[PDB]
Amino acid sequence: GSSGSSGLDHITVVTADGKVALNQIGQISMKSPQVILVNMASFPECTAAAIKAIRESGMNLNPEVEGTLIRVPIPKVTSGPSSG
Repeated sequence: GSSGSSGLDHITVVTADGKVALNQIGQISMKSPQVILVNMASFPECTAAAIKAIRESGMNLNPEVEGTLIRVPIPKVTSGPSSG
């Protein structure tokens, strides 16, 4: 959870009957140089939810999930064919 780092801390996760930021149901903590960790020890039941948001965040990313620590690997520079 840092200023201008990864569009997740702002992302929202759909909960039971409510909405919240990814930096609410879990704690964002950058582990690797391109992997965002999200501890859901506070919401191990809303783990999937988070993962969803990510996927449902106009981001064709593949979020991981380990026990209660979600992993979000960062892609490489230049996304597919870009030139317009």
